[PDB]
Amino acid sequence: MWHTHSEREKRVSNAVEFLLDSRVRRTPTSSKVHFLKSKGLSAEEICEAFTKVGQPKTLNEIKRILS
Ligand SMILES: O=C(O)c1cccc2ccsc12
Repeated sequence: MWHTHSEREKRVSNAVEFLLDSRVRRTPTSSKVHFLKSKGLSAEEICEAFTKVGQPKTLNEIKRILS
């Protein structure tokens, strides 16, 4: 029993709040991407979150930060 979809959108929703934090917004992209990876988001979920806050990032640029 996985509940794959619910845990995915919980991670993204928490990520959106994080990325909207007024202090977090003024930190570099690499710092935010590493933070979200440490909370269990995949690169694809990190990409979804950046689009949802209106600062879209490419999948490759996220993967390149994390590789
Ligand atoms: O899913 C990730 O977080 C991820 C991160 C970095 C590289 C690659 C390549 C395939 S997935 C992935």
